[PDB]
Amino acid sequence: MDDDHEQLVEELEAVEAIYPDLLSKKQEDGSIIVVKVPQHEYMTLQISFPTHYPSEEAPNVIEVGVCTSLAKRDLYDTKYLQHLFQEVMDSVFHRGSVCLFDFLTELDGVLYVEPEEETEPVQQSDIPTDPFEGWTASDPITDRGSTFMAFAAHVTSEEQAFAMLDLLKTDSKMRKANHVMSAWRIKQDGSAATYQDSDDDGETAAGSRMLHLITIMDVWNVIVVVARWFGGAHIGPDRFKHINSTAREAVVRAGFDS
Repeated sequence: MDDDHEQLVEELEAVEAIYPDLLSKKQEDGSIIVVKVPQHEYMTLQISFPTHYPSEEAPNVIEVGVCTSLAKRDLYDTKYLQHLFQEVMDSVFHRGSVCLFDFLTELDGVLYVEPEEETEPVQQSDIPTDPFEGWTASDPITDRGSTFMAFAAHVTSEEQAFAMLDLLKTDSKMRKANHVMSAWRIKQDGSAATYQDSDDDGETAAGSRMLHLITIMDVWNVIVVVARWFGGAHIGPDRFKHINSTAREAVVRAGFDS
């Protein structure tokens, strides 16, 4: 009777994070959902969320459905699976867990079907999503097959910019791209001690262009590095647009739009 929705809506976004396509919500936010066996089966679980949701008690297993042939249709029925489903909820009925995480455990054993006993996730990605020291980078964008990306960093006098950019350019992870371009700029807020130098390592046409680019963009005292990578066809629909919004915040934040 306090933040029951927040935790509820959070488990939704959490199960989403773990398994998107696998879960299907009948209702907009929580209330009623249909999850399908994590093995990507065909037996879908119809579950509702009563006024006494996880916090109060637990969700409500309303029904189960399954796409089956005449091979194992005699072994289990929908109402039958519903019975064991319920006895499993009994587990996720008095735990600090909401349901989804703990109940899959029992289902994992009772439903059987065990392929292997190991885990292999996907952690291979060129596109940077992790933070950097001194550096604030978060703008990877997508193009046909290619990937675009930029790293911004607020800086002080020339030593700072020189070192952090030196290092970054000679860094083997940034070294992995097709062509990288960089631009640094230092302008005294209200003084004359300014240090500026050009670049052209990757593509030379981008060197002076990027320089005047940061000039016309109304921005100083901050550095930016752009890199081009090759990936899949479009890498992912959620890659460019969604990160664009996030990236937009970073670039602006690091002092690109003050």
